[PDB]
Amino acid sequence: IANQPVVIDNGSGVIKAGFAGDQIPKYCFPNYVGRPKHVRVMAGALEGDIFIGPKAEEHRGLLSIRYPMEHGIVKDWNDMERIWQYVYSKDQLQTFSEEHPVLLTEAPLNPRKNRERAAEVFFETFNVPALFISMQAVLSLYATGRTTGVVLDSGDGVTHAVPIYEGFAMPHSIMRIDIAGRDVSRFLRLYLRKEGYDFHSSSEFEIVKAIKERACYLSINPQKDETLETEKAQYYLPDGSTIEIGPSRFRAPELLFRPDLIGEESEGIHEVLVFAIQKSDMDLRRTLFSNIVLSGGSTLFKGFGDRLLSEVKKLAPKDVKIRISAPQERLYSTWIGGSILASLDTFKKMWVSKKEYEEDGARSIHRKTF
Amino acid sequence: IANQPVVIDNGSGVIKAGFAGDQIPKYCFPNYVGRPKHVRVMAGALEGDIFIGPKAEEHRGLLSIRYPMEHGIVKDWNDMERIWQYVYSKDQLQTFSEEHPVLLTEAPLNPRKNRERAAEVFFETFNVPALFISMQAVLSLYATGRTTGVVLDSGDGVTHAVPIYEGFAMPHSIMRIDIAGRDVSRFLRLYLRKEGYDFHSSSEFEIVKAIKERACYLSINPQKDETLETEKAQYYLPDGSTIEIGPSRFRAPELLFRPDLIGEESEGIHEVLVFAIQKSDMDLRRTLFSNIVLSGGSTLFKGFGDRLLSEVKKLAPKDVKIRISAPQERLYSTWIGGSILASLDTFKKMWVSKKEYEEDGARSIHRKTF
Amino acid sequence: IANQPVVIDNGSGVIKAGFAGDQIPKYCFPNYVGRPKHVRVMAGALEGDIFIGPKAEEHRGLLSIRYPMEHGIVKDWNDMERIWQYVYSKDQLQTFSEEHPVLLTEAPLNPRKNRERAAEVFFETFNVPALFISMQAVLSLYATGRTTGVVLDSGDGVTHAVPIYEGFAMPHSIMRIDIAGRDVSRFLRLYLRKEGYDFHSSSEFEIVKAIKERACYLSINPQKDETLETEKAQYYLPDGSTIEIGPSRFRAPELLFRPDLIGEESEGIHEVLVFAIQKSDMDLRRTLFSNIVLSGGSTLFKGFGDRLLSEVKKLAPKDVKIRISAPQERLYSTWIGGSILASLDTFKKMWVSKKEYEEDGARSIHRKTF
Amino acid sequence: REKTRAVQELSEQNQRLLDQLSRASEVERQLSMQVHALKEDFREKNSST
Amino acid sequence: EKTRAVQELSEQNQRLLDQLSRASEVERQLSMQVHALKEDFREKNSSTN
Amino acid sequence: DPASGTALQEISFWLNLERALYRIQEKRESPEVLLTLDILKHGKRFHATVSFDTDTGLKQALETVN
Amino acid sequence: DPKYADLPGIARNEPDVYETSDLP
Ligand SMILES: Nc1ncnc2c1ncn2[C@@H]1O[C@H](COP(=O)(O)OP(=O)(O)O)[C@@H](O)[C@H]1O
Ligand SMILES: Nc1ncnc2c1ncn2[C@@H]1O[C@H](COP(=O)(O)OP(=O)(O)O)[C@@H](O)[C@H]1O
Ligand SMILES: Nc1ncnc2c1ncn2[C@@H]1O[C@H](COP(=O)(O)OP(=O)(O)O)[C@@H](O)[C@H]1O
Repeated sequence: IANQPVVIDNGSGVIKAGFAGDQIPKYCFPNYVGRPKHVRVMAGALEGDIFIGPKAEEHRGLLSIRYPMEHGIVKDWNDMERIWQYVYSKDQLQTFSEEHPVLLTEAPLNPRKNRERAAEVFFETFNVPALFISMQAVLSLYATGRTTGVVLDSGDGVTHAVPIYEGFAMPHSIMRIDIAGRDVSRFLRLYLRKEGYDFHSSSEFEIVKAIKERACYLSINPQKDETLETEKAQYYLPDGSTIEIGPSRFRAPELLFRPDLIGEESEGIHEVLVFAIQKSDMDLRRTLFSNIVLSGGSTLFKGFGDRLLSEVKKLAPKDVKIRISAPQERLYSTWIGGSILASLDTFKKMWVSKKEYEEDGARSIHRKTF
Repeated sequence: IANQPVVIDNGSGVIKAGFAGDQIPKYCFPNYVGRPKHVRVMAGALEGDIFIGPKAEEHRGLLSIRYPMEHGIVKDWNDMERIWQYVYSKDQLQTFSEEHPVLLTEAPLNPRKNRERAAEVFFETFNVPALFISMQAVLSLYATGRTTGVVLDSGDGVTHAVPIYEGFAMPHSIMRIDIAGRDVSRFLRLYLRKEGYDFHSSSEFEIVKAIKERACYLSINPQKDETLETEKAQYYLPDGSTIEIGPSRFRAPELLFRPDLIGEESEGIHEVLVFAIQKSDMDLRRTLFSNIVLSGGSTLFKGFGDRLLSEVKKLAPKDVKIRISAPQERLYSTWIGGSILASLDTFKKMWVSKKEYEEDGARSIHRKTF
Repeated sequence: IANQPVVIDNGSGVIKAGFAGDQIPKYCFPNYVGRPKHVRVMAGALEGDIFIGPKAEEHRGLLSIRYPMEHGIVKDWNDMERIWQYVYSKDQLQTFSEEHPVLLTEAPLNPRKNRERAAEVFFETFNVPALFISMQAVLSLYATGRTTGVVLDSGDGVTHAVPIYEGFAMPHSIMRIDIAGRDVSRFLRLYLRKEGYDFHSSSEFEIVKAIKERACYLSINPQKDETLETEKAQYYLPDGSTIEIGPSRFRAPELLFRPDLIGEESEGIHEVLVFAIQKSDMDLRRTLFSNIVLSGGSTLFKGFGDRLLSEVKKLAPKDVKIRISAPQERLYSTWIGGSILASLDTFKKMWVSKKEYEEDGARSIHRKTF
Repeated sequence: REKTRAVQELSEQNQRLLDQLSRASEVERQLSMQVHALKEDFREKNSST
Repeated sequence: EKTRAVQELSEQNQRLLDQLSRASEVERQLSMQVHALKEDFREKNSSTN
Repeated sequence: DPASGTALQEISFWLNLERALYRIQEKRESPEVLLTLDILKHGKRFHATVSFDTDTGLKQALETVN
Repeated sequence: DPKYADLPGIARNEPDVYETSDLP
């Protein structure tokens, strides 16, 4: 039957969820499963083995965090099943899995097997009435109130650029590169090892994520700023320690614009955006340059878009008006857009029937993938 | 049932139509059917699967263009039907296909099947009360005042020469080659490929047309600019790129004067006209050399009049006065002539009624072909 | 005085070489430039900073491979200077460029700047006494010993057809699309990314090429075989792992007959051959449909010509004998024919001497294009 | 006129037989899909056992 | 023209009757084959029961 | 379904759909009704605007009716 | 606005439109 549908954004690091017709995701919690790595002696301790949810951040000094989704592709399927059940848990949604149409998102160009296996989970473990899997870009266009644009996002693990012109998506112009937030944080962790801090545990890694979200900032000209010393921010650990970052506060998010630093022949995020535009036709290049829509949490770096303008302006043709729109709700654009598309009747004319899935299987979702 | 007949200039490059009596054609949209290439994902996108005219000129990059008519001969009847339906649609005329007589032009020497099927469409799909098929030569004489002359038109697909003297057409002197604007654009495309700029998509083919109309001229001599290897004038593309051309903005339009460049033995446009005059009667040469009318969009190149004069002057006998009347309405001359002819009352006797076609068929059209 | 000329056969992916009068191209190496990615630390490492030849293949994991000739057009002249010097180096020919004539090969319909810059390279850097740029179809006809034929070759980056009847080439019936082996390799990389295998490294593209050249076949009925979920054959690696290719080993070579998979509207290889024959004369079609000669590397797939026969039968007129003659020397046919062409006597007068280039310049090579 | 009469009869009755045989084919196509699901059920029966 | 209409009407209707009989009878074959598979699945399931 | 009733009821409701959707379009075309959607678009509450532009079957309704 | 406060991470005090200048 069709009750109020549920939108779930499988952000490779932060999963965002809520019902359709809403206006904000009230269920935002990081994506992992934390199991304890210590010994239990005192009866009356914490509860349960796995610790998905806010309890993880509340007791991170005990857990051994494991990420289920690496680069948008799920590795530990059992963890994603536990996380999805936690989304339907009594602390997050309280509904039953056999009650709502599910609007699952997905990073573009993910392997076929990922969609297939997600279908198996949602129609065998959960017995959902309906399911639809879509691109993350289209949703951001819904949440940004537009129809034409190039959604250049940066989730926690996959950055990509999808150029959509007047609601028509151009698949051959999609550029995907697997270097996002986790790689920025991982590279920053390596820099702190060279600064003498040796963060190597799992909880230490999420402390690095907190640093990346708070102390880093992007460059404008990394040589102008490389020849001069900087602020050297003093971040305080929860323990009470004191860490200094130095020039790595701007060298850490340089990995996005240049994967040569991490030792990887790939393209910058600017090259992804510019190529994604240029892989398309010629009559549309000017309009796509005039409508660049960001989303994704790894575009929230301070001083990011200004460097993006200097970069694309350095690459795009002469005097073309490059116009980047970056809203405040970039972190939830895919969720808000999922709510917008799921709050329609075309959505009823757009999902995949449970019966039809049982009759067909993988071929059903690969036909209705767009 | 009749009120203001609908004149239609069924030209293979651009279709010009309006009512009778109108001094200017109100709707001149290009003759192609635009279908999308990229899948629609986002709801609320563009509607329909067929884009014609103004819509298929703004969203050109999203489309794939299929010309229905090529060399004055219809290939896909479906497409021509859709274009004619577009003509009677709300955005173009808001009329019904049963309340107005229809004057639809045609190039000379077309096969009988075009006349047959054209009337079948206008008498079966459209229940047109009156249909009259004409020549695309007489109409230019009407819209230019003259009654004696050599109509040398060069549409986008077929050029020909019709010598008309005092209202009498001499059909055996009609010369017709199928080399016009399309071939010039296509050959310009091959010159850009030799200059390193490829174009293969159908949507980018109109950019080649745009180059032709905005940058191609005709040198008065074929060798005074050939070995000179002139400057490379730049020309901007719709995105903001840059194309320098040089030896192609004059080498591409010489295809009309010598089609040996395309690898086809035929006669040049000058030989078309001169042979059409020389095939006529001995007494009628001076009046035809002093009454040359130009029509068609390909007769708008820079230096076209000077080249045409010098070529005819080389081929005509000595001291014969050669006048080439070149009006400013070379694109709409045939249409204006149609608006004149349909505004007369002799046209009532010249058309074919519906019952005439029902009782006779194709025979009635071949009877009133002239 | 003159010596034995050098046949520097180009290629978009493989550059062949060898002296004239030979029968086997004794010095074949891929047309790519490899420079180190990592940092040299030890004393006694590899030296050179640019590695071309078998040494580059020996250290693929250490070099950032990049091709300088894309779709037959030279994109990096400095890298081509290095490659041509490597041809004359002490590892492949051990001779001097000042003592030998050069027979360079180019694809048809190439930009004039390639010929002009090739002239400046072989006449200003290399002080070659005589250069003669030839086509690639004629050479394969020389290699097979025939006089007539439709040479349908498919290099790494350019597939083209040049119908030649009785030693006479038709420069207007030459089709040429930039969709070949390298692009099929890139498309196969895309399908392996859709199957769950990353190959983003440029040095890993060679592994993708090995997959294409070793476990790919052309299915006769495309979608009929697409519906049948095949055995998913396992292929090794230059690592020791195992990849299950699956369905992406038959639809990956379907790009050659369906350029719609890459999103680019163009013709298929079968349409190139059929249109190259139909664009020729009327009395020259049975002999051209008979003598169909293949060449190029990409025409080595399993069942290539069998599907070619099926498609040609779908496009050629009824009851016409077709002989797709594919010799076993399809890879080196152009070089064998270059040896035969340079080993003749008229070749002495076919080239452009150094004095001729000093007198005229680019004009001399433009005059002797065929 | 009689030619058109008898042939409209022939064509329409033959397309009526097309309707019958098409119904039978569609019914067994659904039956094929149904035993695909049933085979999957029995596969789960064998698996559980 | 009327006799050619006789041709095409008979040809199209009867050919599609033949093609429908081909698909339908092939699925009847598939139904008997699949029923044998039904018997095998019930045998394996009942044996494990 | 026009399998039941009379043809008059059918003609009348098709005409009623014409004049009904016609007046509905007059309602929507008013600048205040559009102004409300403009305010919502300014407040970025895209749920209402997008649902009003795509979920209202008015487009296909006016098409098929005309 | 409260709706863009109640959430954990939001670009507070940042220009929303990035665009090149005029003088084409
Ligand atoms: N204020 C911030 N500054 C820099 N990076 C941030 C900030 N907030 C979030 N991020 C990055 O965004 C990531 C959140 O990933 P996210 O974009 O939510 O994935 P998804 O969008 O697919 O859910 C975090 O891991 C963090 O690295
Ligand atoms: N200003 C111009 N200069 C040169 N060529 C033009 C110009 N404008 C249009 N053309 C060419 O002439 C064609 C105009 O079509 P037209 O001559 O009307 O063909 P038709 O007579 O069949 O309608 C265009 O397709 C274009 O090829
Ligand atoms: N045995 C093979 N099977 C299939 N494809 C091959 C084989 N050998 C080479 N190729 C393809 O052919 C290309 C080389 O073709 P080649 O004739 O050298 O092109 P060119 O002469 O233009 O460089 C390689 O890139 C490869 O993709």
